[PDB]
Amino acid sequence: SDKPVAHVVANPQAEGQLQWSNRRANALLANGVELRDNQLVVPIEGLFLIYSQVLFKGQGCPSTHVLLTHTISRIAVSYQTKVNLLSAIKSPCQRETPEGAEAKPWYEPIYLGGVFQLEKGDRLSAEINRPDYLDFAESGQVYFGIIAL
Amino acid sequence: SDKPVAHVVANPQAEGQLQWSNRRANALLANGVELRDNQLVVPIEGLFLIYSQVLFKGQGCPSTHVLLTHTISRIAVSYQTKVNLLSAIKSPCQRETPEGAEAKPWYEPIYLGGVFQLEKGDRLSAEINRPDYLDFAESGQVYFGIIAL
Amino acid sequence: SDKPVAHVVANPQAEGQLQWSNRRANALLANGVELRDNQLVVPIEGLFLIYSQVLFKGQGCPSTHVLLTHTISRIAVSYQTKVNLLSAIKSPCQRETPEGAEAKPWYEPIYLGGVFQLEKGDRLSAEINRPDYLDFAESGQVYFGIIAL
Repeated sequence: SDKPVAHVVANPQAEGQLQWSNRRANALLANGVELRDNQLVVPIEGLFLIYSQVLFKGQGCPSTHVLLTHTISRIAVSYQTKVNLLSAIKSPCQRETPEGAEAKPWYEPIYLGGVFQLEKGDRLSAEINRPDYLDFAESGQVYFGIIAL
Repeated sequence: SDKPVAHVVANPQAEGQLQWSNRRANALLANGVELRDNQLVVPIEGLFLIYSQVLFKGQGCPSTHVLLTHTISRIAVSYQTKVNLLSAIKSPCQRETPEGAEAKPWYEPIYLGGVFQLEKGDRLSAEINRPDYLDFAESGQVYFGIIAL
Repeated sequence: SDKPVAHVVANPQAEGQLQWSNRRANALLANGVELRDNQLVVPIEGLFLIYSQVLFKGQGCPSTHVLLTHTISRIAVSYQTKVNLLSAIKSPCQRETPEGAEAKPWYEPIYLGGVFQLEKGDRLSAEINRPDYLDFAESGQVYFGIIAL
């Protein structure tokens, strides 16, 4: 069809980073949607359904409570200011307390999605503050995409 | 674009309450959808994608156990009765009773979304049970939207 | 509309099992999509927005830590290999208390969604690993749907 669409996943070969990639199974990047500088570029003006999921993994809560963030930013015009379209935070560890067991693995998914008005050339970014907790070793766990509506 | 659409956000001014607003950047309310009674009113029959996200924050868990709820209801005809379309529940504080420290800000987001057949005149509500844990201070943290498909 | 669409819900009568159903208010199974073997069957090739949400609830965790998974898989041709399109993992328990604390109940919602180019006869499955932990007590808590775009 002619509808600009994109659904990229995190390249499981990009150890320690969130590399969006469409060279994988069940991924899309068609009709003007481009992947430029790890961001998606909007080919036309209009409404788009934007979304994303990232899966976090760690184990045990080794001091320093981690705040997990996930945002889809918009950089209008042709590299203007970065503004968050969708944003969600999570804390995987509350405790960490002395004496006892340890290393109980934890998993924390985050999903963001919304309908927005985008101008030609705008750039979308799906970002995270903790690429070191990123769990992309298996499929469907981390993804980002948009569809013109 | 001729399709009934909306994407409202939590008014950051709202004195400790959740007040949907379409008067903030990257917000929508077009082609017939009206903001009426903090609810969204459908201008015509048809399929509709309705989504919503709320973020919750807090420091420490003053003993007790909080339950966080979020739910988009449907109130059809000419004022019928609320019926759950989408609903979620979360549990922030799993433990807290002995003393040996304090402070540890937690974050809990909840996302709801689905495709629904509605009639002209139906209104949609997205309510939480605890506006006192609501984190509508910045970004695209709290939003309610819909779109004709 | 004339767009293939479905939005099925967890049948409350199927206690302790995940049985999808369009046999309830605000559910949909129209324009070619079908419920076969508890799976939604794709009636035509196209870009589909796929989503699903499950709510897990449990009474404490007397020892051992549970893992909660929720995936949407695609089976092409007709009973061909399985590939996860959407997948999220979660762990409702990180502790375990030998006396003192008493089996506090937990809630864990998981939402999954994306757009995929599917083909006619393709079957999609929305799975979970712990049906004994599924919460379809109230409406809107467990659903599965698709829509052609």
